[PDB]
Amino acid sequence: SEVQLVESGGGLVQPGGSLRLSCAASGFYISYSSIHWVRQAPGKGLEWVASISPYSGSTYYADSVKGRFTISADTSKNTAYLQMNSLRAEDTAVYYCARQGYRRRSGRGFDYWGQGTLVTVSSASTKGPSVFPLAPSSKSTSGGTAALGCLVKDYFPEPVTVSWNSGALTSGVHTFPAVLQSSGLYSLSSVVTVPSSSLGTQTYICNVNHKPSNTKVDKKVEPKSCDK
Amino acid sequence: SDIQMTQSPSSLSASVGDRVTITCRASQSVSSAVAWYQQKPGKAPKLLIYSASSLYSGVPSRFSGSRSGTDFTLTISSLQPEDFATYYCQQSYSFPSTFGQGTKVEIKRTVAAPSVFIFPPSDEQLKSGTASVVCLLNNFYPREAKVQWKVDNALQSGNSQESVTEQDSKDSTYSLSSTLTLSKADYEKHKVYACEVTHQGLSSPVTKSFNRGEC
RNA sequence: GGAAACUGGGUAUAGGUGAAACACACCUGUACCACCCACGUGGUGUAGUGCUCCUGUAUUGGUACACUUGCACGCCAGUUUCC
Repeated sequence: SEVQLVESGGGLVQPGGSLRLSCAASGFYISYSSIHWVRQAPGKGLEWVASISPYSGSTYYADSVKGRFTISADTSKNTAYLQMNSLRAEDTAVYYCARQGYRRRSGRGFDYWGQGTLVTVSSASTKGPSVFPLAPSSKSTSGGTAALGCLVKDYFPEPVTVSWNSGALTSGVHTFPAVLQSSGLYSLSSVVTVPSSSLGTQTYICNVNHKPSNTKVDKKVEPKSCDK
Repeated sequence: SDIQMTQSPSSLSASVGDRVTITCRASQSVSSAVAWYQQKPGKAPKLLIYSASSLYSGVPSRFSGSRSGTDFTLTISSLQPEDFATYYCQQSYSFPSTFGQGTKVEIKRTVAAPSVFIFPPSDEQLKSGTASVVCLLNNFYPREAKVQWKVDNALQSGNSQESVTEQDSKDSTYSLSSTLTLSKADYEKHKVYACEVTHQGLSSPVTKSFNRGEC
């Protein structure tokens, strides 16, 4: 689209920390509309956070962030901001930026939304995943129904991206939602179902990229040793 | 006070071509300051209805919105496959704003018993002092399933997490990875590691299992 | 600056409109209150001029000098145009 909102500056913050978010607009001027921040914690629903009303500068805050956040705007740079202070892990969410429409056309609805940027409040150190093979069973099946994958353990922050044979393999692949384990690191695994007849030749490689820490790993995933 | 938006059902299982209705009741009067959003995984929301019942431009006409007093109903006159998603509701009658908690909408199909798979830990991992034992439940439907870890026929508890895939785009099924985490020290102390699964497509629970250090 | 249009007692408040939830601007209602009269279903910038009309002071019908009503300019303040 021509009209765009582009958040940036969300990232990793340890508790009690201080991030500032930028929402930068294109194709419209923010000074003639009202700008909103709306957050969404993982697997959770949406949460209005704060907004700013045009021509007045009037700010408004949801009760759960009163005192800690500040919303501000800059016409010179066509950008809204969200200063965050006194952060805590409850605040871990994707922070979307949105705009109210024009009253005559879209009421008070929010017609244009940024991509959302991710804040992770956590004392964890940026860390690369470790990748281990989920090998196919020695029993598997005499007919071609076999299951394999990779375990992607102990990384921080989110997200990772996993592919099979560098995108070659897509059918039958499930990559499950990561799980925040009690050490504060993330872990998920990825699987795929392939014919058992293919195991003795076809070489399967999971492709793991954890961007936050400059980490790509590939693991070949073989049948168990002595499984002939 | 803060106005509350109370949105039933919080999920819903229907087929292509059904009429559906999400409801969203208000703790106070919001006149007509209601809006409905559609969100799909990994993606921002999209506006569907603004003020009472007015249909934001480009949104198809199977989407309508209505109003009785403080009770508002989004309605879809027959679902198309591109319509299964979560739907929210917003009041902007006064600040702070308030979003409903969503109504995930999902595709009704017939029951799919899971295909059960168990994975030991990599010996590479055991070099790090930890074991992870993974259990795969593959392409099952409906979503509810039971995964119990018995270790030398001792039932485990609170040493295992899990996660579920979104409903599959092709065959509309679910899948699940249960992860038993042990210390290497405790892992090595036992032999028969098992995964026992209960589901509606299972006339009796399915156990997949192995022995630590067979081939 | 030049000219072009309107507008005009107070406080509230409902609605509209301005790219507009509040604020600010404008517009339209409502309620109430403060003041003028010749007292109304009235009026409302103005210690200004002119015509007017009411009420006096009276004097030399005439005349001053006030009071009042309306009208028309002007002046003041605000707004909107357009250079």
